[PDB]
Amino acid sequence: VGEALEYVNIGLSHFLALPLAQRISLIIIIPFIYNIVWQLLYSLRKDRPPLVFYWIPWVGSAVVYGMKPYEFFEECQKKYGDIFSFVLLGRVMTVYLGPKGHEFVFNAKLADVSAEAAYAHLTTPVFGKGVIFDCPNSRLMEQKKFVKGALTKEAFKSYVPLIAEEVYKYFRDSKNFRLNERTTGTIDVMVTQPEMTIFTASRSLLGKEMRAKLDTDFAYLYSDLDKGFTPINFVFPNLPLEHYRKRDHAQKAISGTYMSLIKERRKNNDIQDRDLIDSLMKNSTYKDGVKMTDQEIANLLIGVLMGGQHTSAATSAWILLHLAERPDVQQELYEEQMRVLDGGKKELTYDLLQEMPLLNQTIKETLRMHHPLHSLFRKVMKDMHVPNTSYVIPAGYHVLVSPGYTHLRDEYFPNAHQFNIHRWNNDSASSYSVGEEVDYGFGAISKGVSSPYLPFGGGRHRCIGEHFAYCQLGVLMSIFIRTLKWHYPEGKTVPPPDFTSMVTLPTGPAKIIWEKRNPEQKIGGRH
Ligand SMILES: CC[C@@H](C)n1ncn(-c2ccc(N3CCN(c4ccc(OC[C@H]5CO[C@](Cn6cncn6)(c6ccc(Cl)cc6Cl)O5)cc4)CC3)cc2)c1=O
Ligand code: HEM
Repeated sequence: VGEALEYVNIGLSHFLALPLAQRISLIIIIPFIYNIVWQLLYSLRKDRPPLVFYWIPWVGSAVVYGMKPYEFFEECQKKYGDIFSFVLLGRVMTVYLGPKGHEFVFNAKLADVSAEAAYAHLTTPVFGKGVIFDCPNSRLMEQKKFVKGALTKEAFKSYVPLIAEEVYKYFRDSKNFRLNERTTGTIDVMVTQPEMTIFTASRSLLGKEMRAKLDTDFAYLYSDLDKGFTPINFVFPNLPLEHYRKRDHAQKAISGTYMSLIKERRKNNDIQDRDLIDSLMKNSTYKDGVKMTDQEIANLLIGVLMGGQHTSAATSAWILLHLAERPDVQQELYEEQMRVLDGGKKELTYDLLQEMPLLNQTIKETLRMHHPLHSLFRKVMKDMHVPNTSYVIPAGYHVLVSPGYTHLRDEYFPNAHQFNIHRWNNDSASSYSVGEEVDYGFGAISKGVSSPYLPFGGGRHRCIGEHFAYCQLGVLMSIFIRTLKWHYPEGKTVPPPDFTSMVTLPTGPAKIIWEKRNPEQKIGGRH
C-alpha cells in the first residue's frame, strides 16, 4: 500500500509531464469518457426519468432537438414514454409529453418552478429592466392585469376599423401589392406578414404617432431590436459583437421614444382611452402602491409589441400558406364574408367578426397545426416528485412542456396532419375553460390545463393576448379573403416550419401568387 501511494504520486507527475500532443488529446478524451460513463451510471437510477443518450458533452441533443423537436419527441416517446430528459447546451431538460405534462408544468406550484429564471436572460436585454421577467412573479401578474385592461371588448371595437385601415393602406401602398396599379403579383409571406403585423399592432396598441414613426428611419431600430430576439440569447445574451450593441441601442432609442410620448401626453394632460399607452399611463400602480416608472411602462410596451409581433406574423403567414392550396376553403370563407357583411354592404366591426365562425375556425386550426412556440420552459427551483412515478426532478433541472406536440397527435386530433377547419364546427372560440376557474392576478382563467389544445398555454403564465391576436388576425384575413384569391407557384406547397427561430415560422422563401377578386376595385386615400 505504501509503495502504491508513492507510485500514485509518481504517476501524477508523469501525467503532468506528458507531451502536449497527448495532453491536448487527453483534454478531449477524458471528458468524453467521463460523460459516457456518467450516463450509463445515471441510467441505473430509478428516481430519474430516462436520459436520452448523447456523444458530445455539454452540447447534448441540441442539434436533433433544435432542427426537428417534434420528431425528436416522438422517437423519445416511443422508447421511453411520456417523461424523459435530454441534455441541451449544458442544461438538463426534463420533457413531460401530453395533457399530464401540461398539468405538471403549466400548473406547477410557484415555489417549484421559475419562468423568469428560464427566460429573463434573453428578454430583459431586448425589452429593458423592471418588467415581464426582470421582476418577481407577483409583479408580472399585475403587469398582465395592466395590459389586459387595455384589451377589452370596447377597445377591440375601436381597434377593428384602425386595423382595417392599415391593411387597406398596405394593399394600396406596399410594393408587395399596389392594388390600384396591379391585379396580380407574387409575394413572400414572411416579408409581407411581419410588415402588416407591425403596422396593424403599432396603430392599434401604440397609436398614430408610433405608427407614423415606422415610415421613417426609426423603423430600422425595430429591425435592430428584433435581432436581439433570437434563441441563441438563451445561451449567449451578451457578447461584445455589433448586433448586440445595436440591440441595446435600439431598446434605449425605442423606449426613449415611448417615454417622450408618455411625458408629452402627461404635460399636455392629453391622456384618454385610445391605446395601450393611455391605458398604462392611467393604470400602472401596483397593489402595494408603487407606480411603474415611465421607463418600465416603455419597456413593457416593447415586450407586448414584440410578443404579439412574432406569434401573429407567423400565424397569418401559415394561414395564407395553408389556404393557398385550398381554394375550396377560400371559397367557403368568402361565402361567409358575403353572408355576414351583406355582400360587402356592411362595414366590418368587432361584433360581426364574432359572427364569422369559419374564419375563426381557420385561425384556430392554423394554431393547432402551427403552435408558434414549440417548447415552453421553466427552471426547477425545488425537487419535484412526478405523480404516479418514482421520478424526482431535482432543482437545477429545467422542465419542458410542448402542447404544440400534442396538437399534432392523432389520438387527440384525428388525421392531425390534415388541415381541416371543420374539426372545429360548433367550437369556434379561441379557447375556453371546460370547468373550474382561478385568478392568479390578471383575471379568471381555467384551473385545469389538461386540454390537448393549448395554443395560449395555461396557469399563471398563460397568454393574455389571445383576443387581440384573433381580432388582428380576423380583420386581416377577412380583408384578404374579400379582396384577393391566391395560390402557389407550380409545384410549390406548404413549407416545413423553422424550429430554430423564436417562433415556428415557415421556412422561406414562402411565396404565393395573389389576384384581385375585383380587378377594377380602387382603394381611396392619398399617397
Ligand atoms: C445551436 C445548434 C442549433 C441546431 N440549435 N440547437 C438547438 N436549437 C434551438 C433550440 C430551441 C429553440 N427554441 C425556440 C424558441 N423557444 C422559445 C421562444 C420564446 C419563448 O417565449 C416564452 C415567453 C417569453 O416570450 C414570450 C413569447 N410570447 C408569448 N406571447 C407572445 N410572445 C413573451 C411573453 C410576454 C411578453 Cl410581454 C413578451 C414575450 Cl416575447 O413568452 C419560449 C420558448 C425556445 C426553444 C431554438 C433553437 C438550435 O437552433
Ligand atoms: C397567436 C398568437 C399567440 C400565441 C399562440 C401565444 C402563445 C403564448 C403562450 C404559449 C404563452 C405562455 C408561455 C409559457 O407558458 O412559457 C404566452 C404568454 C404570454 N403572451 Fe402570448 N401568444 C400569442 C400572442 C400574444 C399577443 C398578441 C400578446 C400581447 C398583446 C401576447 C402577450 C403575452 C403575455 C403578456 C404572456 C404572459 C407571459 C408570462 O406570464 O410568463 N401574446 N403566449
